[PDB]
Amino acid sequence: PTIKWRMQTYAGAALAEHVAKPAIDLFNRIAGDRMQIELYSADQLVPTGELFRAMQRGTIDAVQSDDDSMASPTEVTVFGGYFPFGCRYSLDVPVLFNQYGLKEIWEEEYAKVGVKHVSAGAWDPCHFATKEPIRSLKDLEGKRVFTFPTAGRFLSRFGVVPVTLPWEDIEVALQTGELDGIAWSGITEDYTVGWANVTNYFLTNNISGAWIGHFFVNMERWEELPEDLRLLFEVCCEQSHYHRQYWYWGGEARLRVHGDKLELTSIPDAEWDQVETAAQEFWDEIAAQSETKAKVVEIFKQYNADMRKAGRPYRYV
Amino acid sequence: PTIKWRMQTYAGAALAEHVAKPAIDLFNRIAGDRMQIELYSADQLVPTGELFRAMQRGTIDAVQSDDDSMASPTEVTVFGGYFPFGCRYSLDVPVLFNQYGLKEIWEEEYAKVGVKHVSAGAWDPCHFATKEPIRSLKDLEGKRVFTFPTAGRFLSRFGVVPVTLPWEDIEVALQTGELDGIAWSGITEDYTVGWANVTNYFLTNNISGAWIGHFFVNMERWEELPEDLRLLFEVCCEQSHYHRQYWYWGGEARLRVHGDKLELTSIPDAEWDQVETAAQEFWDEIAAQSETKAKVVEIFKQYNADMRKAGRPYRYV
Ligand SMILES: [Cl-]
Ligand SMILES: [Cl-]
Ligand SMILES: [Cl-]
Ligand SMILES: [Cl-]
Repeated sequence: PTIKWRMQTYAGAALAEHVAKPAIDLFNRIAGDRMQIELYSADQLVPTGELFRAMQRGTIDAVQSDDDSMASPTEVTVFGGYFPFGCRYSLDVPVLFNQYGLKEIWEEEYAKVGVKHVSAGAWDPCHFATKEPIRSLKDLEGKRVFTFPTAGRFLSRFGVVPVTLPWEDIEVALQTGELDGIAWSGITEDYTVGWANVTNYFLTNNISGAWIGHFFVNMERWEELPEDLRLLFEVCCEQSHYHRQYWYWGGEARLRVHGDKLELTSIPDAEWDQVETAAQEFWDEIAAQSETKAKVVEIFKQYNADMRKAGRPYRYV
Repeated sequence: PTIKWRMQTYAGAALAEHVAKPAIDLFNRIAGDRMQIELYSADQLVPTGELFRAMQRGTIDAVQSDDDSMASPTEVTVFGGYFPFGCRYSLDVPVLFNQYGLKEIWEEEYAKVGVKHVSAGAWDPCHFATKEPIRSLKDLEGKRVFTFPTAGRFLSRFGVVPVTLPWEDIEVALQTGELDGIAWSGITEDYTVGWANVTNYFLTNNISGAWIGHFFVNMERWEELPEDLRLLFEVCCEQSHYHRQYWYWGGEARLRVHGDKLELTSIPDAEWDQVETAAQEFWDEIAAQSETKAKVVEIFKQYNADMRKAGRPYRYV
């Protein structure tokens, strides 16, 4: 009766407005006095590095986040966030989860550690936005960029310096100067949250077509929920995912074409091919670490092979 | 329950299981004794020819359908269903509606005739599935196929003969030869509903990347709803749309590569480019017909032009 939840999202305040608040506001309107979810933004109740354990322990009831930034202690953590070159398209994320087995794997992994994986979804592609233009691979060398831990470990091979700072602190460090840029998002977020005002260039070669994140709930709180509220929560979370699917699909194209705050640059395809090749090596290193990681890597490899065989509009030649 | 709705969908029973039933079942579980929606499938309560009017006058409370097969008395009827070459990608539909102004046009057009447009969504691409192989444009000539009214008028220019029959009758009509084929769906539906069992070939060149359909409600029933149920319905409808986004994204690729009931054929691009060029002339014929059709055609043109400008993963050279 009149359940009180607190949810903390990975998103900063200006971003939470678009990626979590609408669905939480809708849930609250529908649920009324039965249940209310208070939404907190990046690092607000607890820092990122404490977020997973805060939810596990029950201090925070729910989380919207990728696995990677919060360093969940699971075998699938390295696949959340921006797994290099994993998904070309945002719709690949719900398909992988619902049709190629990733939902059952995430559920088992998180249940082991006292957490309910409610649902996964796609967000945006991962692009470099920077103060200085990137026109070759060597231009990546030395760059301090805000990114995710696993994508950052991959990017380090090209001389990139992956920096993690709290999200709310980024804008200024771009304006100057502990950061040279960002590899945390695509162009829709860049314009929306103000990062485009303090960077100058946008590299069109992404290192992922779609971020993977999720809604999680403390398992005890999850099993306490009445059926009707559990279903309501699940449906509002899917609505949140659906909204992001079209928000990003529309935003990336429109802002690339009509945005005047970032100048587009590109690295030639022949040159960028080295990055893609390196990512396959990186996948193999991950697969070697455990049987679960090997299983997931094989699913990504198989899926991408099947896209090539399916052809248009999944893949073109 | 206190509020009782009947919804009729365009989809036959075996199709409704996938494109409407899940979300309506969820709605009913969450709403309980407050409101229930009974879902009826193709032509059950009234024939397709009477569907719009039955909703307008309140015989039926709600409809899931495209504009075109229903022949709604609006200026946007010809854009529903399969508007030839309008949308390369399913996510183009919610983007056009939420970000390029189609939602407001549809709301207005339908309000004039006493119907609430709740939400638009994408379904599947439009492909030929036939008893005999199509490997050239000439192979289309004289083919009697089940399609949508507007797409059929377009295809008529290539000698296709559009035939209209009730959905539940299509399977037997294919078995007996009353139909040479279908151009009503993609491969996911073909396999799911049994049509693949009574046809032999699937043509890879589509004439639309995404069917446009909607949920509609009789305006009086809509205004009678308490706000919380209005919201619950809208959210469950968006969940229905989300489900279709990933159901078709996954199904089209998987069945093309792994299905065994239909043999793939292709028309060479140079040949098929004739069909794409013809479609642009078709759009111009539609624009000639009213100010609102001209407005909508221009939106489709601008959207597709900006897709080309944006580049990957929207368009590939
Ligand atoms: Cl949201
Ligand atoms: Cl999921
Ligand atoms: Cl559904
Ligand atoms: Cl809409």
